[PDB]
Amino acid sequence: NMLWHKLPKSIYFRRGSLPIALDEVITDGHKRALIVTDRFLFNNGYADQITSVLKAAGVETEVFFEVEADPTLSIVRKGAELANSFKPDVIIALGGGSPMDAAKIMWVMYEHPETHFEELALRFMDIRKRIYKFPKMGVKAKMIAVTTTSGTGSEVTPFAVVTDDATGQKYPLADYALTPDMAIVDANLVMDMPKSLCAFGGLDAVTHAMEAYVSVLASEFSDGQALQALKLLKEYLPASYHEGSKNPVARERVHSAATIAGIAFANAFLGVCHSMAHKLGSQFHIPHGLANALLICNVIRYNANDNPTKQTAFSQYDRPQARRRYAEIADHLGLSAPGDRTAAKIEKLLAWLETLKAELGIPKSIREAGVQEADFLANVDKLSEDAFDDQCTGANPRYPLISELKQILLDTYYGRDYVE
Amino acid sequence: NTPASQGGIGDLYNFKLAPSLTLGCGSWGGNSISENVGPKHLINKKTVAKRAENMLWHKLPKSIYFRRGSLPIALDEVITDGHKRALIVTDRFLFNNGY
Amino acid sequence: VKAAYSSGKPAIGVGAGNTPVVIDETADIKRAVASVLMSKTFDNGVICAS
Amino acid sequence: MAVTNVAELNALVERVKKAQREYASFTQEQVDKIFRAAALAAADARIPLAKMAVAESGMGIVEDKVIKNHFASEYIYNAYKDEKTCGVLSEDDTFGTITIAEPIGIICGIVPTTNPTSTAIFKSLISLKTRNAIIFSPHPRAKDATNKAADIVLQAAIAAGAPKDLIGWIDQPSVELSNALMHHPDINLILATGGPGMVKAAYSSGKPAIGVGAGNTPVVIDETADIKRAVASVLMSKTFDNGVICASEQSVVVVDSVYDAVRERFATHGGYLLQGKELKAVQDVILKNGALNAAIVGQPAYKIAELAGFSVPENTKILIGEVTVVDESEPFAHEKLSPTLAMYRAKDFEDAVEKAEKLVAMGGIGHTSCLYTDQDNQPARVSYFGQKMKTARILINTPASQGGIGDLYNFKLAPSLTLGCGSWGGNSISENVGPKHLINKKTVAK
Amino acid sequence: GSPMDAAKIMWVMYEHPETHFEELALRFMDIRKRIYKFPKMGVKAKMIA
Amino acid sequence: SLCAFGGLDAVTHAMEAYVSVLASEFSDGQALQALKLLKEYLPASYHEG
Amino acid sequence: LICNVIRYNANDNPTKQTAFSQYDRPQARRRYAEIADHLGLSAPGDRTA
Amino acid sequence: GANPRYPLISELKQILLDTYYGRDYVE
Ligand SMILES: [Fe+3]
Repeated sequence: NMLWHKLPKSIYFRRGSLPIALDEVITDGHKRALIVTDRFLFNNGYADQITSVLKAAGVETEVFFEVEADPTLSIVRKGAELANSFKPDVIIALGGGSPMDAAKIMWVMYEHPETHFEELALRFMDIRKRIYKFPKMGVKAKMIAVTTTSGTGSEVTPFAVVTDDATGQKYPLADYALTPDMAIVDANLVMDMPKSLCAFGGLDAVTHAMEAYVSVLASEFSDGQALQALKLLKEYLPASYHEGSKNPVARERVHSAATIAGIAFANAFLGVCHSMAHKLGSQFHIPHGLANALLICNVIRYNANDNPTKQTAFSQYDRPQARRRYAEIADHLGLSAPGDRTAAKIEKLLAWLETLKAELGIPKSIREAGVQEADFLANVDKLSEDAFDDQCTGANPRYPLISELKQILLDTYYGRDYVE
Repeated sequence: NTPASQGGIGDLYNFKLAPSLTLGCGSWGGNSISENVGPKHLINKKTVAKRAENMLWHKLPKSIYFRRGSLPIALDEVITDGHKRALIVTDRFLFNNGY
Repeated sequence: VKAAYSSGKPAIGVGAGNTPVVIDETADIKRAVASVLMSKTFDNGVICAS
Repeated sequence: MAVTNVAELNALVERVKKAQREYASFTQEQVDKIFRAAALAAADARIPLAKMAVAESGMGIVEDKVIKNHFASEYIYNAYKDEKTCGVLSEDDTFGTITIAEPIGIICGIVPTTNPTSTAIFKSLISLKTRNAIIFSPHPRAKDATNKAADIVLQAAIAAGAPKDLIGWIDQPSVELSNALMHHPDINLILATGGPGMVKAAYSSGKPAIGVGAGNTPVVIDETADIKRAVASVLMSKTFDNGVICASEQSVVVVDSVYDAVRERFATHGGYLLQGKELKAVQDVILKNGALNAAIVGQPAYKIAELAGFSVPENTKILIGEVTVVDESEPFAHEKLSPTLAMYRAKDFEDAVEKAEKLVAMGGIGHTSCLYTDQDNQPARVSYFGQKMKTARILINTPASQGGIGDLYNFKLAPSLTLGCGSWGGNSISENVGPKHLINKKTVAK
Repeated sequence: GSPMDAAKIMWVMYEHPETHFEELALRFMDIRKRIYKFPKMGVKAKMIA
Repeated sequence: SLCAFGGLDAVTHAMEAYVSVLASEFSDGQALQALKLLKEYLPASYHEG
Repeated sequence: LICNVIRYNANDNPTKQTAFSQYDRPQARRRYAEIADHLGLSAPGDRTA
Repeated sequence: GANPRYPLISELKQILLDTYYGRDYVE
C-alpha cells in the first residue's frame, strides 16, 4: 500500500491580495471568462470587485446567479448549456460551501458532453481504491477558487455533492482531479459579516481537524498541519466575536487557519461526526456547522473504550489506538498539569470544549434550536440507517453498529450525557 | 521626387506632411538634427507611490507518493497514460551496481 | 536665435538652413525643372525651408 | 599609454574618431551581442572593485558598495534589452515612409569622488548600445578606480566583435586640462554629476548638456501618523554608506502636537541632540569659503565631532540639530553629504508644506519628497500634497533611497541616480535618461 | 544532490535551445522578485524525480 | 558513515526555517514535525542499522 | 557551525535592517525557546535565557 | 535574505577563526 499527499499548485494569501493574483491570469493567455456566484453576493457590491479589474484590460465576462443553498441536478445542467454557448476558458468560482460544489460539476460536463451521469456515480465513490482512471481534465479550461467565509475548506479538497430532483437521493463524487489549479485566501472580503456566522464556521474548523488526527489514514505529513489549527483557535477566536471589525489582526488568522485544516482532511478522510450532521442539517433545515457543534462533545466518550466491535489488523495493531492520541492534544495545547494520567487528560480537554460553546452563545441540545417533539421519533429510523453508508466508517476506529448509533441521536435531545 | 515646401491648391500632393515651420532644435553647434514641437515639451510629469502590502505563497509539486514498497507501483502509472520514450540521468556509482 | 541660446535659460529655436537640390543623369528633366520653379515663386521665396 | 598634458590630448580624441566611424555601420544583430558580455563582466567583478575604492578615497563602508554595484548593472540589462535603435524602427505603407536612426558623436563625461565606480558602469552600457563612444575625466582622489572599471568593460567587448580603441581615459588630471575637453570642436555632449560646483559651469559652455544633480529633500510628519515606525526608517536610510547616496534625507519638518515625543525617541535608539554651545562649533566646520568642505564628506558620525573639540559615544549614528531660520545664511539647508540633519518646528499641517517649497527651490532642482501619514483615513490630504510640490517623485510612507537586503521593499523603482535635468533656473523638473536622448531620428518620403 | 541539480538545467535548454545561459543568470537569481516571468515549461516533457 | 553527514543536514535545514523573516503560519507546523521525529529514532539508526 | 552561530543570533546586534525584523516580524531569540518546550527539554519553571 | 541581523564582514571571520581552534564565540 502507499499513502499520498496531493494539493494544488498555488495558494496566495495575505491582506490585500486579490487584485495582484488576478493580474496573473491576464498576462498569460486568457481572453474569455465565466463566473459563478451565489444570489446574495450579486445584489451587493462583492462580485463587482473582480469584474471591473478584468474589464479594463479587456476580457468578456458573463454572470450566472441562480445557485441556491443546495444543487438539485437540474440547475447545474443549465450551466453546461450556457458553457458551450460562449466557449469559456476560465471558471472563476466564488462563495463559501455550497456554490463551489455546483461550479465543480458543470466543469466536468463541459469537457465531456457525451458522458452520461450513470458512469460518474458508480466508478468513483470512495477515495481509497485506485483501479480505475478518470479522464484528463484541463484541455480547454482551468479552474480558480475564492473563499468568502471562515470555516469550510472546500477550495483545496476533492469533495463534491449533489442531490436528485426526482427521488430525493444523494450522489457523491470523489477523485483527485477536480481540485482547482489556483486558490486564493483573502481576508479583506470578511470584515462585515455578522456575529452569528463567525461562530458556526469558526467552530466547524475545530471539528474538521480533530478527526484527521485520530483516523486510520493520517501519516507523518498531515499530523503536523492539524496541530497548527487547534493552537490558532484558542488565542484569537474569543477575540473575534466580542470585537468584530475593531481588531482586524485576529480576524485574519482564523481565516488563514480553516483552509490550513482543509489540507488535513483532503489527505486523510473524516470521522463519523461529519456524517450524522449532513442528514440532520438537510432534512430539518438546520445550517451546517451547528450540527457537528452539538455532537463533538458526545462522540469523544464513544471512541474511548474497549469497543468489542473493532476490525482486526487495522486500528488495533497497524495503528496504535484512538485513546492515547487524544492525550497528545491535551499537552501540546496546554491544558494539563505536569503530573497526570491518561484519563484525567481527557476530562480537561472536554471541559475546554464546553466553556467555548458558552461565551460564543449557542444552545445546548437540539430542542432549543427549533425542532418539535413531533417529527423526531417517527423519523429516527429512516435517519439512523443513513449514517451507516454516507461515506464514513473508513475512519472512526470503532466499527459502529446501527443499534447504538441511535443512542447518540436520542441523548442529544434531552440533554443527557452518553455513558456505558 | 517632390518639392520642398508644398504646393498651392489645384493638385493632389501628399497631404499629411507637417508644415515647414513648427520644426526647431536645441543647439547651434554642429551635426544637430531637428524635431517637431507640440504639447509634450511644455509638460513636466511626476510620479507618486504608496506602500502596498506584500503577498506570500506556499507552492509544491502535484503529488508525493511514499511508503516502503512504492517505486514499482507508482512507476506503472506513467506507462498506462501516454508515454513512449524515457531518458534517465544517474551518477557513476549508481550504475556499476544494481540500483 | 544665436543670442537666445546664450542667456542662462532654456530655449528652442525655429531656424532655417540652406537646403540643396541634386539632379543626376537617370532622372526626368521635363518635370524636375518645373517643380523647383514653382516652390520658389511662392510668396516670393520667404517660406522657411525653401 | 599615459595622457599627461595637452600636447597629446589632441591625439587621443583623434583615434576614437577613427573607430566610431567604423562602429556606425554594424547591424542590430551583432550589437546586442556586445551588450551581453559587457554587463556580465561588470557584475561578476563586484568584489575586487569596491574594496579598491575604499583604501584610496578614505570614506565609505565595504558592505554597502557591493549591493549598489549590482543594482546599477542588471536594471540596465532588464529594460533596454529589446528596444530597436539601429537601422530601421517602423514602417507605415499607406504612401511610403520610414524612420531610420543615427547616433550623435562622441560623449564627454565627468565623474565625482563620491560614487567613483557606479556612475561609470552606467555610462558605458548605453554609450555602447547606441553606437557611440565616451571619454572620461575623473577626480584626483580616485583616479585608480574609475580608470580600472572602464577597462574591464573594454577588454571584454573587444573579444566579441568590437573594434580596438573605443573608450579612453585621462590619467593624472587637473583643472587646466579639463577645460580643453569641453571646447574642443568634435565632442557635442557632456554628462556631468557632482554637487553644484561643476554642473553650473557645464550648462554655460556653448554646447548642450544634461546634469545629474541633488537637492535637499525634506521630510514631513503630521499628527495622525505612526511614530514608532517613521523614526526608524529615516534613521536607516541615512547611515547607508554614511549618507553620500544622491537624494537622501536632509531635513525633518514636524508639527507641534507631537514635537515633544519625536525628540527623545531619537535620543534613545541612535541619536544625540545638541542645543547649546556645541551648535556653533559644528556650524563652523561644514562651511569654510562659501562652499562645502572636503574634510568630512563620507566620514562616520563621531569623527566630525572630534574636529570641533567635544566627544561622543562610539555607537552613535547621526547628529541632530535644531534651528528655525531658513535661507542661505544658516548652514543646515545646503546639502552636506554627511550623517547630519536638521529639524524644524511648525504650527499646523498647512504651514509645514509652505516650509518645504522654500527649501526645494534653494537647491535648484527637485528630485524627491516624502510624507509620513495615514493613507486610509485621509484621502484628501495625500492628494493636496500632489498639487503644491515640484519634483518628479512623491513618496508616501516609504524611505527615500532604498533599503539593503533582508526585506521586501518595492522593487521596480529606478535608482536614485540616472535622473537629471536640462537647466538650473527655477521650477525645473527632472526626468530619466536612457537610450532615447542619444538618438536623433529622420524621415524619408517617396 | 549533485545529479539532480544538473537534470533541471538539461531540461530547460532542451525545450528552448535558442536561449543562451548568459540571460538566465541576470534576471532570475533570488526568489523574492515577481516582476520578470519565466518561459512556460511543460510542453513536451514532464519530470519525475 | 553516510547516515550522519546526511541526517545532520536535515536538522539544520529545519532549524532555520522557524526563525527566518519569511515564515508564515503554513511553513512552521511541518518544520517542527522534523525535530520531534529525529530525536527518537536517529540514535537507533546508527548503532544498529 | 550550528553550535556556534546560534549564540550569534541572540544578542543586541547594533546593526539591524529596519521596518522588517524589528516591528513586522517579532524577534529571533524568543522563537529559539519554543523549540525547547515542544521538544521536551525544559522544566516547568525557568527563564528565557 | 533571512538571518535577521544584517551581518558585517569583520564579524564573519571571527566565526571561522574560533571554530577551528575549538573556542566558542562570545561578545
Ligand atoms: Fe544541506
